[PDB]
Amino acid sequence: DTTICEPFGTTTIQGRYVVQNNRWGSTAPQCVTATDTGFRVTQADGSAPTNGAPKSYPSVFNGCHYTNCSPGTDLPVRLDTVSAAPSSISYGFVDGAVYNASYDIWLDPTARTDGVNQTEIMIWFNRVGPIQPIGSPVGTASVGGRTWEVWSGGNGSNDVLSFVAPSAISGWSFDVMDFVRATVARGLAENDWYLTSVQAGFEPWQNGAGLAVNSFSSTVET
Amino acid sequence: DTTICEPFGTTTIQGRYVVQNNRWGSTAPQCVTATDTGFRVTQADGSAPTNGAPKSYPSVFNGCHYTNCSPGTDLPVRLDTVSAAPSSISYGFVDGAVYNASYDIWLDPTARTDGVNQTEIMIWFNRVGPIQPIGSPVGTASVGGRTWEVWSGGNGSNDVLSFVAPSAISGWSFDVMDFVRATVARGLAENDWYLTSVQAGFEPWQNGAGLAVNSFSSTVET
Repeated sequence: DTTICEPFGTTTIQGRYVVQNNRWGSTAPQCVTATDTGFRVTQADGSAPTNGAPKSYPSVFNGCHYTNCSPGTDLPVRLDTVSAAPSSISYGFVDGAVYNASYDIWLDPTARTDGVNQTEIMIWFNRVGPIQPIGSPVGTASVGGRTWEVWSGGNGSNDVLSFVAPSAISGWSFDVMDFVRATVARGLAENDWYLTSVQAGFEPWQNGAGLAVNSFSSTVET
Repeated sequence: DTTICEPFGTTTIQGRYVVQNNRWGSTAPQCVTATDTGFRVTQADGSAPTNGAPKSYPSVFNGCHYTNCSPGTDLPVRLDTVSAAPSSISYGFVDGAVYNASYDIWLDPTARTDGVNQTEIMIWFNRVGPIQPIGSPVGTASVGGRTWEVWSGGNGSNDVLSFVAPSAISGWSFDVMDFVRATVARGLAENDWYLTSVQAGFEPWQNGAGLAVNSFSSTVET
């Protein structure tokens, strides 16, 4: 295991994914501990107002996030060359934090390895507390066999389309291209765009220690 | 509950799906009992050689199968009008039968309510015994977040593309359009074809009593 408390510290797991503390929105201590198959939040002090941004987005990812590219990633990859982009996750939840458990999937018109990507897809697997996605609710959508409430809006530097689960999903295996297709269908990407990263972790607003990504996988079939 | 032993007997469940005994390939008694959410095989005598056709395909379906259309089905529906075709299943398996647990998804160029449909997609959720799909193995494919061995061939009256699970899947929720897209990608359908039925059940070669479809759902989002 590797513990990271530096706000912008990262490490690699399984020779392929990057674990990032990513404590961009808080000044109180936060640490993650990378394990063989994922990571756990081992400290997450402080509270951010629930009507604003979260404290951070501790997470694990395949792909390129602001110059940081996981070892041997196939991303960024052009979407029309992808037959499938399967991803799986096992989340560990705890009862005394205000947070969401979410994937952040980034798409762009260029093979972006750095800088803000054009469109962000968010998949909320769990939500505890009076928090809500960026933008406003636009109705439901069936993606991957499950029903989601969809939100769309612009978070500042870019567009964000969120798919929110009705109740907690602690583990799932799915094709990231299903959500990409739903995004293309809403006019926020095109088929010849690039998938630049697939990330999963938590956005905590209050506490967060104990939350974990027990396992994660993300590949691309071309 | 409703018991059906007539070879070609059917009934409806939940006001929307058809349960069919469909004992087309055996002369020995076979009965199914339709329940509130699915059906069970309650008798399935006889054995068919494992290098040939199975005895039958007792199953539940949404759509139109040889003139028999489930109550209020949205099928046949044109594929380019479908945003999603979610389906879910809970299978009950037993240890002394030779069989597969499979979905049969039929596609055609016309809004077919009767007669042989052009292309059949088979999804094998479980396989017990020395049986194999129609045709020959053509490699693997990731569909819906899971990995499948794919087979293709022509069964007599039409083309068949099968996706076989590596080990038993007792319950899953998925989008039938993911498999349709993989079929379109292999040249066995086109995007403006029709989805004419989504069926799930078992193909038994030896015994089969005790096998069940505990629950099934199949809808189309347009």
